[PDB]
Amino acid sequence: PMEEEEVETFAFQAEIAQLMSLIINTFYSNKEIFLRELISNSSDALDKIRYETLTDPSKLDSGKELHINLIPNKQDRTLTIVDTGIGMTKADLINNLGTIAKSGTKAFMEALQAGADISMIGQFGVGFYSAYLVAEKVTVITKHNDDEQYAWESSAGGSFTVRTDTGEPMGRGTKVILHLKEDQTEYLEERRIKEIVKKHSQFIGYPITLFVE
Ligand SMILES: CC(C)(C)c1cc(C(=O)N2Cc3ccccc3C2)ccc1O
Repeated sequence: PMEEEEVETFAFQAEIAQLMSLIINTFYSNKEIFLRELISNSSDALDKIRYETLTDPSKLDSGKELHINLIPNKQDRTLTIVDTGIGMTKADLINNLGTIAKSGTKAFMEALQAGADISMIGQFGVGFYSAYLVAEKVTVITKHNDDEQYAWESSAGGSFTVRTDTGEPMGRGTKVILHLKEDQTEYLEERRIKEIVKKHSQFIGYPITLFVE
């Protein structure tokens, strides 16, 4: 059929879109931490579910294994971070990713502009947007038990969409695909992903597997 997919277009919150341009349009040392961030949130995702999982273990009927996967892909020049923790509803996706104001955005913008490390990004409540330190597009496919599947996407530009996704079905958990920039192909090497995850994220208590090609 003429499949009728739903796509809702949105506007990043005024000061969130400032920030995104302050990341994409400014050289930063220590850019290798977009990963530690996107992995810390999966950890938090996987934590919530596990906590939910010890009163209702029907919450693992679509799911079961709490883990993380990194999937470097040299065909697409994409790096993908998949978990199978709690995931996000539409409100969750809309609110957490762009539409409503975050409390730390301003606090942080002043930090970087007076010489703070970009590693404080996680500290200031706005870790995700460090995806764009390295990523030119960024797609966050998610699924939650109460709700259905959804594909977030944004190339900045003040925009992000939230399409009700039909695509690879993924039980439960988020999937952050990154279309890396043409000088950010080092984060697609098997050696370098092992190197950063080692140095920056051995405090994660969920099996991190590398899908090496
Ligand atoms: C793209 C962001 C938001 C950054 C992200 C989110 C998740 C995820 O599934 N959640 C939902 C949830 C619920 C309670 C506590 C924490 C979280 C995070 C996973 C990965 C991921 O990158």
